Amino acid sequence: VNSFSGYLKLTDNVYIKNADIVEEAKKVKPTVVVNAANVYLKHGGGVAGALNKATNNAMQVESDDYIATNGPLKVGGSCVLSGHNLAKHCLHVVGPNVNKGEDIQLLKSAYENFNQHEVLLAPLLSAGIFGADPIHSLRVCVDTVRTNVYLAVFDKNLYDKLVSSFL
Ligand SMILES: C[C@H](CCN1CCOC1=O)Nc1ncnc2[nH]cc(Br)c12
Ligand SMILES: [Cl-]
Repeated sequence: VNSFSGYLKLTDNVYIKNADIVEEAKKVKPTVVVNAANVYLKHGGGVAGALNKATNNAMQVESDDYIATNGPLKVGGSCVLSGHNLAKHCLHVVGPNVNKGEDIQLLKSAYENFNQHEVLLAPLLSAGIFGADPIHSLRVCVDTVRTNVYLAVFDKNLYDKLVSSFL
């Protein structure tokens, strides 16, 4: 039993809730919160901008040091950094940005990173300002992640659309 409350159980291991991931993280303090990152860990907007703002820019400061040492991530890749005041750890995962023409097949590779963690609070990768189809992102998540994933979706109309169309 875990502290996640109010989720709709989609499958044996995937759960969904209409909520801001930032608020879910503040309430639950999960072991792992997933950030919808880009390769440079420039947390300007979307989930990343919101998570970083909630850390008072500490996430960005840590991320800039990470990039200075290690260089950019790969599309489809990830790194584990601090969760600051939101979680124990933040798993920064880079889903393809469709608006930049990045290969959508890399979305499966992105979700594979979740399998390295037994339980995660996560957003829909490549959705929102990343430009991909959110129904597709949820499908890839369910068909790729085998560990226990709690998906927080902020937009209510999207959440309703995701539930009503789920197979
Ligand atoms: C990944 C999705 C994208 C779809 N969108 C756009 C606005 O609401 C949505 O659900 N974004 C989020 N998901 C969960 N919590 C969030 N907090 C802040 C945002 Br952005 C966010
Ligand atoms: Cl977004």
